[PDB]
This record gives sequence, C-alpha cells and structure tokens, in this order.
Amino acid sequence: MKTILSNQTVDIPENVDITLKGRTVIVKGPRGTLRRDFNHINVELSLLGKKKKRLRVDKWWGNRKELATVRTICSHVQNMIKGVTLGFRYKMRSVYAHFPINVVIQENGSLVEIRNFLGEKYIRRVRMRPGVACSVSQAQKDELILEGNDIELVSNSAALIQQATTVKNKDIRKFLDGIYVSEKGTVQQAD
Amino acid sequence: QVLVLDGRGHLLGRLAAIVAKQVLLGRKVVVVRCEGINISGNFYRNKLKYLAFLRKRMNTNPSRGPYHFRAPSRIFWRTVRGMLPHKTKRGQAALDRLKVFDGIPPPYDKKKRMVVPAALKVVRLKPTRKFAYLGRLAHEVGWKYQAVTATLEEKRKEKAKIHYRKKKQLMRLRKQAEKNVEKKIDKYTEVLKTH
Amino acid sequence: SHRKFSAPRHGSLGFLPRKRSSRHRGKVKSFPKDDPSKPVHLTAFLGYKAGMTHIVREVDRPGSKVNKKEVVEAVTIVETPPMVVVGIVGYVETPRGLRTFKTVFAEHISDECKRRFYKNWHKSKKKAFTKYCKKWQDEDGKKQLEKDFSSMKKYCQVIRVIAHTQMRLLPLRQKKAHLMEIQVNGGTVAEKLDWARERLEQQVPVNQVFGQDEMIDVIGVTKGKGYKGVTSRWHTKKLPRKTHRGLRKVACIGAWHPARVAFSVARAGQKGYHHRTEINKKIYKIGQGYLIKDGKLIKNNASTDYDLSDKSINPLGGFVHYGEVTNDFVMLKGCVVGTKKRVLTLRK
Amino acid sequence: VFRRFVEVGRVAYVSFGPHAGKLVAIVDVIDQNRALVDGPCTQVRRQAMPFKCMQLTDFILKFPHSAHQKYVRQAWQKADINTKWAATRWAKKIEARERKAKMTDFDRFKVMKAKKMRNRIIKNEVKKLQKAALLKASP
Amino acid sequence: SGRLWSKAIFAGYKRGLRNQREHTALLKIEGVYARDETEFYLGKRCAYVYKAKNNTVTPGGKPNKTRVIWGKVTRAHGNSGMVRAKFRSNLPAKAIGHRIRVMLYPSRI
RNA sequence: AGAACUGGCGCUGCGGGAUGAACCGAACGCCGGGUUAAGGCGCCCGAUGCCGACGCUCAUCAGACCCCAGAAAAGGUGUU
RNA sequence: CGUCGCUUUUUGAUCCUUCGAUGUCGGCUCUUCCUAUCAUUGUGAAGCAGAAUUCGCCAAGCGUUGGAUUGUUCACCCACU
RNA sequence: CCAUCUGUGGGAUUAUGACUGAACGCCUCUAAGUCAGAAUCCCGCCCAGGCGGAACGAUACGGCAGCGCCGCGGAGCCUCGGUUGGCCUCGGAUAGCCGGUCCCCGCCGGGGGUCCGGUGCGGAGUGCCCUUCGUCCUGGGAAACGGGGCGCGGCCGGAAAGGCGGCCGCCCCCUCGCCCGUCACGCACCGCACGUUCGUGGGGAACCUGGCGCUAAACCAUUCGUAGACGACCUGCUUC
Ligand SMILES: [Mg+2]
Ligand SMILES: [Mg+2]
Ligand SMILES: [Mg+2]
Repeated sequence: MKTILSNQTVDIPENVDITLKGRTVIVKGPRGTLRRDFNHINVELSLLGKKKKRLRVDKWWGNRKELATVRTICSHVQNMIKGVTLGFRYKMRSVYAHFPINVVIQENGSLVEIRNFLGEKYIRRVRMRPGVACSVSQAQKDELILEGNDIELVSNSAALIQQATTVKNKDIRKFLDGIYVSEKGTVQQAD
Repeated sequence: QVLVLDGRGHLLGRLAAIVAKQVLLGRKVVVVRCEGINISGNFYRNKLKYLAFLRKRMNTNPSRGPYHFRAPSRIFWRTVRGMLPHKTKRGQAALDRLKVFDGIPPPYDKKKRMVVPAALKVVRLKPTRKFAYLGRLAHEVGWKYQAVTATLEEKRKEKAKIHYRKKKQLMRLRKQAEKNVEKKIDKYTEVLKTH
Repeated sequence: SHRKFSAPRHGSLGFLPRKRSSRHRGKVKSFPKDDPSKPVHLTAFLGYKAGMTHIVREVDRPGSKVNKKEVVEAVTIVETPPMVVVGIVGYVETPRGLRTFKTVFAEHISDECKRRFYKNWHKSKKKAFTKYCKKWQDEDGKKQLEKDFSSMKKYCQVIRVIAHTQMRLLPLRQKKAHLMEIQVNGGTVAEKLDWARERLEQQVPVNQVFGQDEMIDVIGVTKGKGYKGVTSRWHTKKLPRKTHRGLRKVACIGAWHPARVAFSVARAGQKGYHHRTEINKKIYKIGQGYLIKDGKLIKNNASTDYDLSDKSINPLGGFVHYGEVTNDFVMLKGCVVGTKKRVLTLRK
Repeated sequence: VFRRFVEVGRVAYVSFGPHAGKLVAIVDVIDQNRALVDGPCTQVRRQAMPFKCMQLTDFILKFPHSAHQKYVRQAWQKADINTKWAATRWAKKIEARERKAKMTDFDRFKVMKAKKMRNRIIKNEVKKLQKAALLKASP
Repeated sequence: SGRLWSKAIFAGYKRGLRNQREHTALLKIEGVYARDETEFYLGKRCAYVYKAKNNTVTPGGKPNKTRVIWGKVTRAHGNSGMVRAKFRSNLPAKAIGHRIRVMLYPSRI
C-alpha cells in the first residue's frame, strides 16, 4: 500500500529523562541508566514538548511489515522507562518430584550452581548476563528471584535456568522437573 | 597514473564490473581495504554459496584443480578475474594492472582514495534488505588474518586522526589569514567568475 | 557397483605425499601459543636418541587392576648435552603471516655453528661471521647493534632464539652442530628480549627447559625403508597364489568413467623417512651425566632409590650402533620416531 | 530530521528535465510520486512534475488547496519569492557555477594571473603566523 | 611548450560479437561520456604515435625512432560518448588500451 | 511406428538461439559508405555511462527470454 | 474407493551409436560417490510410567562382519554385533 | 594385534527448544532485534611447501689481474610506454559538517549548552601549480623569509611491503625566485605532421676515468651409511 505515516507516542514521567543520540535512546532514571540503538529500523525519533516530555516515533511511507515495526520501537522504549524506574523481577520456583533440586549461588548473583537435579551427579553452573543478580527467596519454598533493569537481560537469563533443567530421554508429560518462572513483576511496586 | 579505490561500503559485483572495464582500457587500479566490501543478501546465504564453491574439487587429485582462495583480497580478485578474458594475453595483462590489497598498505595509507557511487551499498541497496560483509564470510571460511588486520587498522586510523588534526589546524589558520586586508583587488575578479 | 562388503580405506590420506622429507632435523611447525602471564622459558630442545631399555615401577592408579603393582614399560633414552644460545630472531605479525624482522648473532661464535654454514669445511677458508664479529667491537657498529635490539623491542612481538648443540660431547661422527630456532614464551616482549641478551654464547641445560613426569611432544624423521610396494607401504592385502603376473599388487586401481587414476588409491613408492610428530610422550627421568672428578667418575645413572647400586644407564656392552652416553639425558615412555643417532626435537 | 516537507505551497526548484533551473510551487499532489505544480512568475505553467525531478527549498506559500493560476501568482509576489530567492546562498552557487562555465579563454587568463598573486599573499601571511606561533610557545 | 591534443585511448575494433571489422577503430576520448557532447570531436585528426628501432621524421630533417599512423574521427558510437574512427592503415592490435592522440585540426570553432 | 498439407534439411554458408542438421531472421560474385532484420546493450562482449516510467517479489533450493533441455495434484494469518 | 507424482538399482518397449570387433556372468582385490538413515551424534511425536519399541527432523561424519549349501546375482540357515 | 607405544580443540551455526515483540489494542520463537545449540561445516593440531616473499652470513690476488661503493663527463647497441602533480579523518545515511565559554584525561584530546553553513563552496562538477617565450631598459603593489644545492653536519618521524618524509645549525650564492606598467630586441626559417614532458627512463657491453673498499664459495672426485633403483640425502678429510 505504502501508506502515509503512522506514529505512536510514549508518555514519559518526570523521574525519567530521555535523551537521544539519533536512533539511540538513552534512558536515565532513579535506579540506573540503560540504552538501546535502533540504527537498523529506519525511523525518526523526535522527543517533543517541554514539561511533559512526549516521545513521538513516526515512520514516513513504509511497507506493511515496516508499519509493524513502529509499535515495536515504542514497546521497547516503555520497557526502558519501566525498568529504570521500577525494575524487573522474575520469580521462578522449583517444581520437583522425589528428588529435591538443590540450588546455591557461587559468585555475587552472577553464577547459579544447580545440583541434584533429578538425582544427577553432574552440576549445572549457569552464568548470567551482566546486570542481573540472584536471590534465594524467603517465606516461600524452593524459589529463585532475578532482578535487573533490562527486560531482555532478565528474561534471557531466566531462560538459561529453565533450559538447563531439561529432562532428557524421558517423558516430559510426566517427570515434571525444573525451575520454571512463576511471575512477571517489578522490584518496586504500586507506582 | 593510478586510481586508488577504497573498497568498503561497496558491493562485490558492481565494483568488480567497473574495475574490469577500466583495466582493459589501460589503467592501473588499486583496490584497497577489501575487508569492508558488502555483498547483498543475508550472511547465511552468502556463506552457503561459498561453501558450495568449496566442494567443487576435481576428484582424482585436488592439488590440481580449483584454487579456493580465502583472503578477501583474493576473493575480490577472482571476481574481477571472471569478468576479464584471462585466457588471452590481452586479458593476462588486464589482471596485472590490478593490485588489490587487504587492509591499507604503507604506499596507500597516504594517498587520497576514491570511491565509486555506482557500486556503494547505500546507493544501490534498498535499506530494508540485508547484506553480508566480506570480512566475516572470509573469516568463517578458513581466513586466519582478521584480528591481525583489525589491530593494524586501528593503529593506521589513529595515525591519520592526528594528520587530520593538524590539517584542519592549517585550515583554521589560513581562513583567519585570509581575513586580513588588501587582497580585495584580486577578489574583484574571482568572485566575478566563481570564487 | 557397491562392494557387497564394507571395508575402510587402507592408510590415512592426511599423510598423503609419502615423500622423502626435505629436512633431516625435525621442524617445529607450531610452538605453544602463550599468554604473557607466565614466567620466561624455552619451549623446544634438540636431542639424539641412543636406544631403548625397559623399566620397573610401582604404578599408582585407583580403580585399575594395575594398582600398587610392578609393571614394565618400554623406555627410549635421548642424549641431550646443553644447547648454546647464539642468535635472537624477531618476527613481526603481518596480514600475510609472521615475517622475520632481523637477527642478531652472538659476539663470538663457536666452531660447530660455523661448520653448519658450509658444505665443505675442509676446502673452506673458515671465514663465516668474521666481518660480523667486528661490529660488536667498533664504536659505530656497537651503537647500531644495540639499536637493533631497541627496534626489535618496539615492533616485533614474538622472538625466538638460535641455539646449537655441542657435538664434541657426543660419540657420533658428525661434528656439525644442528642449529635450531626456538620460541621464548615469557611475559612482555621487553622482558622476553632482555632474557636472551643476558645469555648469549652460554649453555642452557635440559633440566632448565623440561621437568620430570611432564608430558611433551617428539618431532623427527622416521626410519627410512626405501622404495617399497603397494602391500608394504600401504598394507594392502595380497592377492591369491594363482594370480598371473604377481601377488603383491593392488588389483583394481579405478573405475572406467573417472578416466583417470585418483590420489586416493594405493601405489608403490618411497616408504619411510617421513617427518612425523608423536604427541603425549611422558618424561620418566632427567639424567645427569658423568660429573666432577673429585670422586673420579661417578657414573650413578639408573641408580634408583630401590636399586642403590653403582650403575650407569648405558647398557653392558654399550648402546648398539650409537656409542656411550656421557651427557645429560631425557628418557621417554615408549617408542620414538627415528633411527638411532638421529636428531629429534623435544617440545612441550 | 525532515525539516522540509512537500506541502501545498512549498516552493521547489527543478533540477533536470525540460524545465530545469526554474522554480515551481507545489499546488497539489496526485499519487505518491507526481505532483501538480506551477510557476506563475517563473514561466513554468501548470502541469504534473514527478518528485524526483523537483528540489525542495525552505520557502512556503499560503494559498488555498488547488487554487487557480491567479491566486498562486498573488501569493508568489506578496511573499516576493524571486527577490528572496536570488538573495540566498544557493541561488548564488547556481549562478557562479555558470559564470565559470562561460569563462572564455581571455578571461581564464585573468582569473589565473590574479590568483597566483593572492596565493602568494595568503601564503606569506600564513607563514608569518607559523613564526608567530612558536614565539608564543617559546616561553 | 604545452600539450595541444586531447587524450584518447584505443579500446577496440568495430565488431559484432564474433566477427570484427578491422577497418574502423573505436576510441574513448577522455572527459566526454555522453553522445550529445561529442559533436565537437567529429572530423578531428587523430594519430597513433609509437616507437620503433629504425629511423624516420618529417619536420626537423633529422630522423628519430618515432613514427605514426594518421586518422580522423568519423562519427559517434553509442550513447556513452565514445567514437569510431578510420585511419589510413589499420591499427596493429598491439595498441588495445594504449593511447592515441586526438588533435584540434579542421575545427569550425 | 505410420500417413495428409506446406516449408526446410539432405545440397546451405551468414546474423542470432552460449553450445548445435532441422529453431528465428535472412539465402551468398569481389569491396567501400549507409541502414536495418531476429536478438540484444553491468562485465566477459559491439551497444542504456538513459538523472527511463508504473508496480510486483526475499528464497537457509530465489528468479532469469520460442523450439529448449526439468515438474504435478494439494497447501500457506508469506505478501499484493 | 480414488487420484497426482518422482526415480532409472527391475523388466520391457524402441533401434540412435558400434559388425575392417568397445573382450560377454559371478567372485576376489581396491578407491570414490549418492541418500530414499540400519546403526552412532543432536533432536521433535506416541496409544512415550520405566525398560524396550514406533513415526518424523538436521545429517552420508563414521561403521555395516565370520561361515555352511550353491558357478551363482538372488536366496536360505547358523553365529556374532 | 604375534611384542610395544601414541591418536589432540576452537569458531559460525542446522534441526530443535526459547526470549523480547509487533503485525492483529490480546496472543505469538520472527516481522525488525537477541539466546542456547550438534558424529555435520570451517579452521587449529597434523602432512606437503608457490614462475610466493623474508632475515642474515661470507663473497673470488697471485705474480700481474678481478669485483663492490661513491662522483664523473664521451660515443654507439636493445625494449618501448607515457606528455603536470592532489603529501591520506572516521564515517553516518530517518542524518551529517565547521567554529567555539564551561566541565575532565599526561599543553594536547572527550561531553554539553552556543553559533554556522548545508542539494555539500572549509564544495576532488574541486584545489595547489599553472596556458612560464626568453631578455633588456625602467616605474608602482607586494616582499625582509632569501630559493634552486653536487654544500657540510646534527636531530626523530616512518616496520603492513618503513626505502619515504619533516626539522635545524653553519655555507659558494641570488636580491629580477610573483602581480601591474615602460622601453626594445633574440631564426621573422617566408600557411602545414612524429612538436612540448617524465628523463642525465630500463636493460646489456666495453673504453679514458678520481676516491674509498674486498681477497670467496659452490659442484665433481674421495669418504660415510642415520640414506639410496639411479640421481638425491646425512657426514668425515687441521700436519694432531
Ligand atoms: Mg603453524
Ligand atoms: Mg596399520
Ligand atoms: Mg514464423
């Protein structure tokens, strides 16, 4: 079709101040700072208005599958406002039958060392993407918590535990064993 | 004398088609920094059609047979080779006015390099379509000189940012030196006929 | 079409030009790649095999049936007198490979280096390096010889050491030293180059380079067997007795339609005398040989803690075809590439 | 980023084609790659020019959408484009590029002799600043 | 005391794909790359100056190792501003890529 | 394998179809200038080195010019 | 019940090349290639509890034997894997 | 295998399982963007080293010769090709370029406010030389460095193929090394081509030629047997 432009706007609260180098978006907030580069996506980024700080991403002309990519800009941008003002927290619990799944943390949250996964002698040292850290939970059994500012660094690192506790050569309809995520929340709440 | 073509940002066959016509016509052409040549289509596709080229091999001995070069200076050289009549002596000499290099050698790091707008990626690809670098499709297939080339380029490019430091030091000076006085009589006739 | 019975290829195609090697001394194709976090050391060393014996040892190995029992092992021994450092080479990394930057040879060079630089030491005037030694002593050459070290330190990044053997300490006939060129893998290239300026024209023993119960490589040229047939060079099966015109031949050497014999088929030619690398040879003992005359000649080799007898490792009657080992040695578990009296290069 | 748009009234230059070098005003767009333009005071009348042939400037004009020839003409001169066009640095570049193009053989002699005279004087007064630069940095 | 000739190179002969017509050359005069701007060069006298080892000269009266083949520009060739041109001998085919020398003779300007 | 009508090949070069008996143009004394046919004009390789027009299409098996030298039923919230 | 295809390891059909000759079965020996995968690697699906099987996927890297009867190709049996 | 010893790791990923996330207000492994990922693949290890380079050694006496290096002028032989050079940022492309107060990295560079220009004019549709016939007489503008060097000496700069460059001290020297004007001559060879450069190019061979330097090594024969069909290969041959 090659339509005349589309645009989404992003309402930005005051405790986060966004600058842009170009198609790079620099997001600074209370609990740190994080940046992305969108130099592959062929759009313009214009932050408009004083005192209100609106961010309008608009793509002129464009094909239908390049109309689908202006919404992907503003959704990654809102997850940078959210992550730098509230953080991300993925709570994962250990689902197991007869064998308990023992889990510790070796180095400062950066290493999770899983052992006794379904009676096995082989350890599973899962290192994490830099920026996230772990915690054994309190007032709940067998739970692990992951906290950080970037959702792609929390969730990919959450997938490295869930992929490591994988049952081979067996039925996975029974033998439900592993450390699966349970909740998708934030570090600071109710804001 | 010789045109010096900086190879990066160019496409493989659009650049090689212009060189293979300028070199039958009697010019000397030096293509420099072939590591940065783009090639259209995504990287996995261009890496497949070079691995399909590698299995082309004469059965009875591979020592005689197709010589699969691995440096991007020679990948680009064999692309120009296939656009020249290289089995005649009018085409043997045509391959010999082409000195294609890799990185930028010490004769050629201090010459002004030209580009070809007829073969640049920005001009000739539509930007929503993918491309492959010739640097890492060489590296994925058998080339062992990527890191020792990038080390020498960032030492080469650092010796030129101090050259361009002091080149625009002179340009700031001679723009303030032309501020002064009494050359207005000569600017009467140059502004009149395109300063 | 389709042999009816599977069978694998005879011989390996990874050693395929079964050729007389172009070198008698084994060439290190690859030294160990370093990081500068290690202390400064050598990596390779020349040696001459004398022959083999065997051994008895109390092998500790839990799990096995070999545990806490005496087990014999074939051992070769290699006579290694100390090397003597002559040269320093510098290699600068390029986008075409390593390239020799320049070399600096020692202030005064031995008799047996200089014999390696000739094809007829008898007819020669013995004139090699005679004008090169006079740039160590003149004032103008000396300031631009130590400038070639300061330019070596600036640009080139891997440096090597030219060292030769002392053939005078050996029972052989040869008296030409073998001149090797071995890589130092220390820390920075300033400390790596100052460690060799310190120690030109000086001896480097074999215990300073290698250690006991440490595992190395052996590089050399094999026993030469000559021009041998298909069934001995390639271990092809003999044909039956009834075969006209010959037993020890390969019968079919190709199909019709590739109308051309392949490299992958077996046919007769030179067997043996090939350049090979054995990997993972353990050192059993570093020897020390025929020391000071205060006690007139302490032989004392092969005298273990459980032996306590005045023995020496050279066998009763001498090493066959070799001579009599008066120098340091390294003994290696198992078989080792080469004839007796052959230069083989040990390498970490 | 995208400081000048096509728009009803946007005064465009014309690079190539059979109306090359003259200005137009975009009156109406038709579909995606062609636009109805006219120049009422610059001798290119109402017709459809493609966008890759035209050349957007910083001048807008205020007249109603798809007007007649007269109301573009009144808007062309109430804004006084043709005086304001020629006093910009890009109309001076397109004028100077065809002053050099018509430089005859005798005039190119005079452009020569009065160039090597001033290149001496600029090279004297830029080398009398090199001596002045080390004398500053000598203390 | 100065060059008075345009720079050309001899590219090839007038050919189809297989058979070629040796009697007319075709030339790429430099700087002109459009058919509309080659009307200046029609009728100009072009020359192929080359070296030998025997001796010949016209003007000075003392011979040298230089000799020449004279020709003239006939018509344009294609849209790319090159030119076909017919000499008084045929070109040696040694000169493929080498220059020839396009003068400023028989010019209306 | 066997007939009908017409043309051709055999007896026939030439331009083109990369290659070629028969396809497509065109038939031929020896040459110069001009212009075309079929086919083409990124580079082999003459000629688009036109500021050519409108759209369609992404292939981890893309497509690419009569004869003609490789595909079907069926299917796709892939895109138009 | 249908119905669309592929392949040229079956057998035909045809008669283009060869009749001033292309040495015609099988085995043995030996090299390479293909994939329409028996096994080995990584996997998805079961009427997958485990064990064992079964059906697909990337994949031809590496293996695919010792014998009795028979000129056998083919067969069939013993045994190992 | 009838004795004995040894057989070695990295990359990008296929299948597949995922993450973020639209299209399609949700959902979604995919559309852009990321992850894990293998007997495959590519390299390493290992084998061979190219009409492919490199670093370094010594370089022909004898009794006359002989050979390198530097500075030469002279004539002839062979191969011909070119007619002025640009001595350089990175790069982005839905973005770039320049100049500049303040905050920091051993008197340079990075950040931001500020000002510009921007179909690029601090524009290779360009810029520096120049299209310079020479000279003489004779005035203005410019110009106080002198500029060509076979000078002499010193510095440090350039290792990816540095073979090229910058600076300084003394020196035989110029005071026209430019622009405008004055005066008047040089082959004015009587209309005509191969003119005008690179350039005292490259290669070979000898002569007249000043100075500084050098005094070898291969191959055969003989020997060896770590080697061999033959060549090849590994070695010995000191007056102890
Ligand atoms: Mg190596
Ligand atoms: Mg064997
Ligand atoms: Mg017809």
